[PDB]
Amino acid sequence: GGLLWKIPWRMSTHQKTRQRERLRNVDQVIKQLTLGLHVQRCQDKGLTYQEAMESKKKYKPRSKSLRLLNKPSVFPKENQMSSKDKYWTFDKKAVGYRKGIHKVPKWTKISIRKAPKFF
Amino acid sequence: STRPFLVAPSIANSITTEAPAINHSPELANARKWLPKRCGLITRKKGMMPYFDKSTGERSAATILEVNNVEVIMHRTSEVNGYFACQVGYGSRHLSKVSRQMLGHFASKVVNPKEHVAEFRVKDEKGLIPPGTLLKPSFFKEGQYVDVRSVSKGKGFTGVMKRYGFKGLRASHGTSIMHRHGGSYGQNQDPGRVLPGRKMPGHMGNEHVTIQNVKVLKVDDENNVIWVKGSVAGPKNSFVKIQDAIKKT
Amino acid sequence: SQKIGHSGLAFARLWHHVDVARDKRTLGRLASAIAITLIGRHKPVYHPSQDCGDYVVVTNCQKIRVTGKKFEQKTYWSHSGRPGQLKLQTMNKVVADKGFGEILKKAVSGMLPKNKLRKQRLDRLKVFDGSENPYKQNITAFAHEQSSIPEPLKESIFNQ
Amino acid sequence: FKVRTSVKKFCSDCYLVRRKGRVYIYCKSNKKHKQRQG
Amino acid sequence: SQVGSLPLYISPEVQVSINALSMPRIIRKGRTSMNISQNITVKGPKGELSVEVPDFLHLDKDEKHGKINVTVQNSEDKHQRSMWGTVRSLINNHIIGVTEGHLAVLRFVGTGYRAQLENDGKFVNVKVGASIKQGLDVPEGIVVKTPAPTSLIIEGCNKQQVLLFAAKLRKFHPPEPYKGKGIYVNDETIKLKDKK
RNA sequence: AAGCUAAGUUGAUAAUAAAUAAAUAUUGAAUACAUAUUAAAUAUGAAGUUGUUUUAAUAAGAUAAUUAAUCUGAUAAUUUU
RNA sequence: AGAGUAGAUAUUGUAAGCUAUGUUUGCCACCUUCGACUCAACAUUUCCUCUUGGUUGUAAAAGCUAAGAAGGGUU
RNA sequence: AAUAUUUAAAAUCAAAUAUAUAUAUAUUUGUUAAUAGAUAAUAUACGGAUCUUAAUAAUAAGAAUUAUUUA
RNA sequence: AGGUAAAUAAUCUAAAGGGAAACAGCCCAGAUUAAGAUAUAAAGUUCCUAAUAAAUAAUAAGUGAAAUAAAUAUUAAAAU
Ligand SMILES: [Mg+2]
Ligand SMILES: [Mg+2]
Ligand SMILES: [Mg+2]
Ligand SMILES: [Mg+2]
Ligand SMILES: [Mg+2]
Ligand SMILES: [Mg+2]
Ligand SMILES: [Mg+2]
Ligand SMILES: [Mg+2]
Ligand SMILES: [Mg+2]
Ligand SMILES: [Mg+2]
Ligand SMILES: [Mg+2]
Ligand SMILES: [Mg+2]
Ligand SMILES: [Mg+2]
Ligand SMILES: [Mg+2]
Ligand SMILES: [Mg+2]
Ligand SMILES: [Mg+2]
Ligand SMILES: [Mg+2]
Ligand SMILES: [Mg+2]
Ligand SMILES: [Mg+2]
Ligand SMILES: [Mg+2]
Ligand SMILES: [Mg+2]
Ligand SMILES: [Zn+2]
Repeated sequence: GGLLWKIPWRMSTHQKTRQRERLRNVDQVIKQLTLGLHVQRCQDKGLTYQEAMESKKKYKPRSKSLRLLNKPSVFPKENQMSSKDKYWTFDKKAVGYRKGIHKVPKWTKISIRKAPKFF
Repeated sequence: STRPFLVAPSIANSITTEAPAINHSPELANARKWLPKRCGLITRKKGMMPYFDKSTGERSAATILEVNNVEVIMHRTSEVNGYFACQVGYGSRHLSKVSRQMLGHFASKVVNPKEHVAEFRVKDEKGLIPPGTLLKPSFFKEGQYVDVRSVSKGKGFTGVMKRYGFKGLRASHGTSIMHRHGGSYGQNQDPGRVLPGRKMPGHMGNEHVTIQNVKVLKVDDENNVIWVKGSVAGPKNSFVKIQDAIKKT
Repeated sequence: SQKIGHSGLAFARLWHHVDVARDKRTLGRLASAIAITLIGRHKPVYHPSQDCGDYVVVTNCQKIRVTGKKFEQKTYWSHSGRPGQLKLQTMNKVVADKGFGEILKKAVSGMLPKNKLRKQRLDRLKVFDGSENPYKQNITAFAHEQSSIPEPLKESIFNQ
Repeated sequence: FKVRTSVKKFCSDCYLVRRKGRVYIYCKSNKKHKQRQG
Repeated sequence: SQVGSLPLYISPEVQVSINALSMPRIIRKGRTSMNISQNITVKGPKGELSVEVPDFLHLDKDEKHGKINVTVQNSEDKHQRSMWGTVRSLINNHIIGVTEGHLAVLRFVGTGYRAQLENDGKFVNVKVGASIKQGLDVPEGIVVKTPAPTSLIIEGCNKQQVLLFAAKLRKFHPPEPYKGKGIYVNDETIKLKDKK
């Protein structure tokens, strides 16, 4: 290994904060998507925008992917997530079966919340 | 009446504390030093001749160091100069030769215009000789040991064989054009440079040389010479310092 | 418009005292603080192209704070160029040789920007192991501060 | 002294000491049980 | 803790005082610190001697029954608790020394193994199998005396100093195992090996 | 013969001192014992370290003289230490 | 494990286990001269010299083994 | 206090979210540290300086390391 | 193996700019020409060097501080 890819094995505090913020943003996006759908469905039934926003009973999304994203068991929120799953991917060939998320290529775009139950 | 001045509280209200003594101070260095308890005298190496011991019969080569107008010009002290030393002056010189400033200095110290001046550093204030006095060969005792400083014979631009005792290359068996050369002068690229102090041809001799623990064979105030056992660095008429041996008593 | 006027006072080299006995900062933090002053970053008239930093007189430098076991561990290096001449001195040894002021100076040097003005900036730092120093008389002072100081002390300082 | 990475006390008369940033095991009875952790 | 809690008995002739130092010094550890302020003294018949001690520690002198106690400001602080047991023990040792005096018998074992007072008590010459002469000067406070040539006695008010001196004396020739042979401080023993 | 030379001659292998390494101790808790302390105190300890000694460089400081009928240098000549 | 008159750990240490080194023989293919003489510089994983621990297997003397140690020396 | 394991949130408990709802069900989160082991050849090599705080005493410093976070 | 052989994606190839000390291929981001007020990305905010203040724990080993070295040993700490 003569070429030096000087990437540290762990993240800095600032990196971790940025990661957390990014995670929070994707959750927010999902929430917005569900909310807009609900609003649209209220409008279709025949309420005003404000009335729809007020509504006690929020409509859950019917499409599959959205419904999965909504579930925390499948796609957890940043507040829900463990410290470890925010900053460590599962890597079967690593010692500890764990690897920094920053070592994943395009980790800033690519999402990866859920690790295996005991790894 | 008083002049205008302002003073900072930070510098006024600063609690007074003396600085700790440092190794690279003069006074610490002086304390460390291995120095003789007595002054010395400047001499000239007049030549060299045999000394026969009349009891045993043993012959010893002795250098004849002449002592002429040797005089304590002034001396230095720890409080002013940082060390204790006696500025000795040897011989007599013309007006013509000596600088106006030097002549004035000699007049102030009340000595004749001098042929060679040199310091002789000592341990204590007790070792200092009163200034103006004349130092004669009887200063030293016969059989005592002395250190001897002088500038060696100049050998000119010398080779590595004469300088450093390099073996050189062979005389025969193919040897071409490099019989007295130093051979290799380094290493292929790790250093990529001839490293400092690589023994190379250069000027040799004409440097100072202390010779320690030389025995004072004979002292006589009549002929104005100190006999000293063995060799002394430099040519004839070269100036030679003489002080008690620090190593030998 | 803002720049136009008499600028002589802005570019004036002031003299800044720091009684190390009073100051509670550790060595490195103190050195870092000094470095800024030496550069002239504290003053708004500053420009990178112009050296416009103040003098810093450090005093009672024997009472400088050093954390951990750095006083007996921390090694200062040196090398001429000739191999086998790496000179490694521990902090305490360096102090014994020169002083705590030398140590501070080294820190300050390392803090400073590496260019032709660095040496000048380093020179402006004036460090002293104990209290007494020649620059006592030239530290910045004000008339409003004079009531705090007792009467004869000022006279003694002036005499000194 | 047996200078080694592993430093266990052998007999009851052995006693462990922590000096100079090194675990020593001295012993009052058997002098062979003297060990040092690196 | 268990040591420091034990109260010290005093006889009327001896006085255990305490007072602040002229210039208190601070011991600085990595994280923790320890400021030596107070200075305990144990004055008595044979002599007087002192212990420089931290600020957190302080005595509790009772008039009744001649007892005095020692306590720290925080026993749950580990360093303080460790100091407490030490200091109490030290002042007990001092008390013992000033009232009775500490003793250290050295018995020399070997053919021509013996001690001698050379400089009128001020230098214990020790001859223990060496061409060169061996020995060392007695410190201040220590008084040495030789009932026999082969049985020296060191005596002093400080338990620390006397026993250090004894150890130094021994260090010229500690007991060999093959022949019980050397310098034995107090009740010192050695398991003799089989000759073979 | 001088000179130059080693086959020759003379001298040196630079102390005392200081702090240390492994190692050896003192008193002594934390931890009723024990423990040289990876606690506070107190000691020993190396052809090593710091130094010391020697050489070269540098020039803080010091003595003196200060527009010169002979101030200080250089150019020039006769030279070799 | 096992040798070591007895006792695995004075000294020895099967086969299997965990590392370091880049001093050997390889593998890869980014990259197209052995020895002698002369002068050596550096490292320490120390052969000698200095200090020291262990050695029913240190009585002594020779050793054996281990810790510190690169100042000087090493046909 | 002593002996012997484990270093764990699966179970268990605690806390939080979502469905009927002062409760139940389902989901999510929370379970050690230091040192030694440690190691070669131009030169210390976190990029370098340097970073572990301290009452008296500051209009004032007190990780610039690791872990979980906030603005 | 900086090895070799192919599979998928990206970049380099042919991509300048910021970060990763320096850096073809990593992390951001695609230079039409300027301007430099506002949002920023990755990465940072004691000084060198543009920018910082806090909270709660732990470390005392300069451990570590942008390239994590193993079995094992010792000393603690929790829970049973
Ligand atoms: Mg020849
Ligand atoms: Mg020819
Ligand atoms: Mg000879
Ligand atoms: Mg006890
Ligand atoms: Mg004991
Ligand atoms: Mg020595
Ligand atoms: Mg067997
Ligand atoms: Mg095997
Ligand atoms: Mg023997
Ligand atoms: Mg070694
Ligand atoms: Mg030396
Ligand atoms: Mg659970
Ligand atoms: Mg290195
Ligand atoms: Mg960095
Ligand atoms: Mg390839
Ligand atoms: Mg091409
Ligand atoms: Mg690019
Ligand atoms: Mg492209
Ligand atoms: Mg474009
Ligand atoms: Mg480090
Ligand atoms: Mg690193
Ligand atoms: Zn034992």
